[PDB]
Amino acid sequence: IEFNIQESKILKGVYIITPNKFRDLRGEIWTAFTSKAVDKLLPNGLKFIHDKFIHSKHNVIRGIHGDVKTYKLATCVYGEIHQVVVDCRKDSPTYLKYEKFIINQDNQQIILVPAGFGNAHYVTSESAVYYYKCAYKGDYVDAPDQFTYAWNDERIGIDWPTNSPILSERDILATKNKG
Amino acid sequence: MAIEFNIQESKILKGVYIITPNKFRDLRGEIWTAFTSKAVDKLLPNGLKFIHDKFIHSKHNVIRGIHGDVKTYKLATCVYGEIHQVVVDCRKDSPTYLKYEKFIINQDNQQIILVPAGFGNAHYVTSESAVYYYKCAYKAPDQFTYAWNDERIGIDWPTNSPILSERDI
Repeated sequence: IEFNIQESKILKGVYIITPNKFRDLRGEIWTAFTSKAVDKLLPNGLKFIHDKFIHSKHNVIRGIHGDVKTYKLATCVYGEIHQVVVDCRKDSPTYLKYEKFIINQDNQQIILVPAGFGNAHYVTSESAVYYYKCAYKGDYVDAPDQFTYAWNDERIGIDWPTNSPILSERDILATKNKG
Repeated sequence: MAIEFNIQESKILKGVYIITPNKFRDLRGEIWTAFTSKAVDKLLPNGLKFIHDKFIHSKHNVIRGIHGDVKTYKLATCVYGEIHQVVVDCRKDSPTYLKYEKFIINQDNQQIILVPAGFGNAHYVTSESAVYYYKCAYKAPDQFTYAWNDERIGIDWPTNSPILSERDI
């Protein structure tokens, strides 16, 4: 069990973690997280405590969501996504800058998204399974200072692979009408 | 979104838990929480916690298992596709030694199985492919490995001809 752990080339506090994978013609086995290797990247005394899955169809966007206290660890365990992190810390020299990562079975990057960042992803495959872990102090009251930004917010200007994503459930009616 | 778990102890194998999350589904897909430390680490003994997350992506007709040891607790489910998941009591002193329980796990039956120390773990892929997710807790090869079709256990698998090695595929 090995991880390559690198800090982002552009957004301070973001980490890019790559596991070793064991592959043969039957499939592949890999470790996405150990406490020993990855909880150490959090603020003192904090640990990841939740594991969540989002399965979405082709062309769906999720995000942009964040707050000032939740750390996330995100990857794609089936299919392909474009994963986006946005620095939403007002004092930061990279405020409203973003980084995008194309994540799939041959590019198994796992992104540590710090508190104060927005999180989003877009599905390029037929469907994708998004996996993310969460860490935060305070288990009883929902986060203050939560924010949601539009996928195509003009201040951020994210380069997504389409101009016509599915956002709302109402948007999917136009798509894939069976003949 | 509410995060809830139905947590049922097995009536067949003492120590096994069958955990079902709430799930939110719509035309775009599904969202659900597989684990929280607060709700699920509490099921382990003496403050032990899950500390590792692993994924196994396997093609149709592949079988994995039967593997276990006397120290490791596991929490297992299928997050893409469909599996038959099997747990076997491999504690020699147990009144249910070599008994098993099987679960068909898919998006409509999102059971999550807590496999205690001393149990064997196995699964079989019925779909085109499947992504298996499991967490591990503990304070080398697996201490024990049994054949998928071990006659003492007698598991009713949905095929007589699974893929067992790379040669077979």
